[PDB]
Amino acid sequence: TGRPEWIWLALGTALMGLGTLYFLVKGMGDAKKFYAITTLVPAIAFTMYLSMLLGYGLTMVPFQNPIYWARYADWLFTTPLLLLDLALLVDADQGTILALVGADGIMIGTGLVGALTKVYSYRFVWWAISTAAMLYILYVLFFGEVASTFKVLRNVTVVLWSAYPVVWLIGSEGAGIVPLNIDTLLFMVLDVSAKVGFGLILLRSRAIFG
Amino acid sequence: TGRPEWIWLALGTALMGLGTLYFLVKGMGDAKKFYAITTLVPAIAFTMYLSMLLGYGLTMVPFQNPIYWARYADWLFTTPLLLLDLALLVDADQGTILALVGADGIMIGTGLVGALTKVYSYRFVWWAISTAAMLYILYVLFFGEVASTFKVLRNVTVVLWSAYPVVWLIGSEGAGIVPLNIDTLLFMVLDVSAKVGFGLILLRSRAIFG
Amino acid sequence: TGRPEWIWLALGTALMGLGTLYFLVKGMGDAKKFYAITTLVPAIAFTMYLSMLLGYGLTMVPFQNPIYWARYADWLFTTPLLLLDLALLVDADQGTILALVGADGIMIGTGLVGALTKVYSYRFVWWAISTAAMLYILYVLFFGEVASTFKVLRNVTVVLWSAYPVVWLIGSEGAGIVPLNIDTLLFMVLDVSAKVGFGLILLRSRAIFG
Ligand SMILES: *C/C=C(C)/C=C/C=C(C)/C=C/C1=C(C)CCCC1(C)C
Ligand SMILES: *C/C=C(C)/C=C/C=C(C)/C=C/C1=C(C)CCCC1(C)C
Ligand SMILES: *C/C=C(C)/C=C/C=C(C)/C=C/C1=C(C)CCCC1(C)C
Repeated sequence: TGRPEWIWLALGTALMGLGTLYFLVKGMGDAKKFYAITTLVPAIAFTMYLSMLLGYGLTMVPFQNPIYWARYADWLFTTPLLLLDLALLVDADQGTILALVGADGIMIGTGLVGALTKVYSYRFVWWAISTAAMLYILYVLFFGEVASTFKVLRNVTVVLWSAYPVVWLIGSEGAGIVPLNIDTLLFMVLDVSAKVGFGLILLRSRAIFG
Repeated sequence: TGRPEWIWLALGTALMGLGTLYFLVKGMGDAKKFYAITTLVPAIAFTMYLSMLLGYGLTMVPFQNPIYWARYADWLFTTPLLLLDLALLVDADQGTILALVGADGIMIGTGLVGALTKVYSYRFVWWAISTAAMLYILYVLFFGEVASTFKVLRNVTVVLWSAYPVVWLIGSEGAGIVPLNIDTLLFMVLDVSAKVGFGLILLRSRAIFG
Repeated sequence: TGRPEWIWLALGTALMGLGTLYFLVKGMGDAKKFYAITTLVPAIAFTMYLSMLLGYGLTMVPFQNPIYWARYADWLFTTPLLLLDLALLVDADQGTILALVGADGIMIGTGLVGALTKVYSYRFVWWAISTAAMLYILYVLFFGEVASTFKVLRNVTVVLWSAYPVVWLIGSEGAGIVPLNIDTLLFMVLDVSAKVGFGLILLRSRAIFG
């Protein structure tokens, strides 16, 4: 298309598409639970990447800046599902799952608001609050066979989720240090790893079984 | 009102209104669970039909085409609740419920996107993806007293849910073969049967009891 | 800011901010569950109050009337969480929780629609329907150590939730008897009490423990 970042968006679409199908066929045939959640994640990401590529999930924000809003719609559902996998994995109580999913909702809802805000400076305010929520989620993940995989995914989550605020911050969504074309690439590479990459470790693992 | 399809919208409102109340009084007095879910469904449909009739749930989409977006808001909640009844009925695991509700969310979210897309051809793309999700839900319903009712509702679901993609496809939302006035009528007749019609079979049945 | 009601919005922000933190530190360290839900509530309210104050959660509605839509986004999540605390407290079945949360969703969704409607008279129609849903929730709360606290919070809920329809009705959202500046103050005072005020009674109580 007429947009440089189309190929990354096309790439995200295919890669997320391929993973859903792969996860879909592997799942035939707790494990069920883990397959259910883990397949939904790239499946949802797949529709939002397609929406971004076709231009539906793109809007213009004055502060006129092109903002792909559709990833927040993605992240609103797929990140709590990712937390649930982890939660599942270690039999998290309902208190902690609730806490996590709530902070997650706050993390993404405020990121969206930051994304769509029309006063430049206020954007970072929302960035920080959202970061605070991320840091709480990461904190819960750390302080409160299976315990081996969990440590893996937890490390993966930490390294991958901590990259998003940075990319948004320096990217076209934030201070505009790095152009849209490049922050779209970074998000795609994070997203494929955080979801497809995350999925294979979990799903290729016997930790998911009773 | 100045719109031909007002009477179908008025009709949906009343019929969905009447059912909520009927379900509401019958429910006094697992069964509770089945009454809770089953009454919410026309209750929600009732507010969205009212919203369409008063014109709040109507918008214009260039590709300028009048689109009733409010039914997606309806379907986003009422179709997963319908799946839950079924799930309930056969003690579905949490894996399968999750799978179903996720594909359902994808089914409606993509339908909405198709509904609001401004490139004609892309609309059908979203139609197909949404159809794919429907076909997966229908597949789960089939392959994985009470077992008698369930077969009934399952047949009902299959016959009624399979009609929606067709009406959207040939209707004013899709190729525009059939005018808005008529696709509004078809959706109303499907909606009343899928919810009120569905509700009576389930609720007049002893399968709902322990 | 240039808006009279900024100070109430600033006040809501701080007070809701302070409560989240307070609840956050107290929670370290069923109880977990009660802390999880109860801290999320002002935490969410905190972001929406901030959004209103910075102007993101404010819009203009013709019928041109300034409408703070962001509180519905707040109430959509925080009021069902408040109901859940109560539900928790008395071991409500899943049927009743579902019923309550569904009517709650209807209560707020219709209030929002009323809030955004462009035909003056229709607004009250949506007001009434939303009120009907409130009255059903209040009805469930009444007709179907711990039983002592519960009665307290239930009384509190009843007195505080019943005030919202009145303020909306006479306020700038409704008939415009009382100016925006004043209905913003009333909502803030209700919100802080319904959430922070509600939280302390519950959280300072041993009813939350096994
Ligand atoms: C499947 C997609 C994933 C795992 C996305 C995760 C995204 C985040 C951890 C988001 C973080 C952000 C902040 C904490 C600050 C504001 C910018 C965000 C929303 C990118
Ligand atoms: C209470 C309302 C019900 C049962 C509605 C169900 C609607 C569907 C099964 C929707 C299907 C659609 C597709 C699968 C393709 C795109 C068009 C839709 C959204 C009508
Ligand atoms: C944390 C905020 C709370 C407890 C808000 C509760 C708000 C309501 C009980 C809302 C009620 C309303 C009606 C029943 C009629 C229409 C106007 C509303 C939405 C304010």
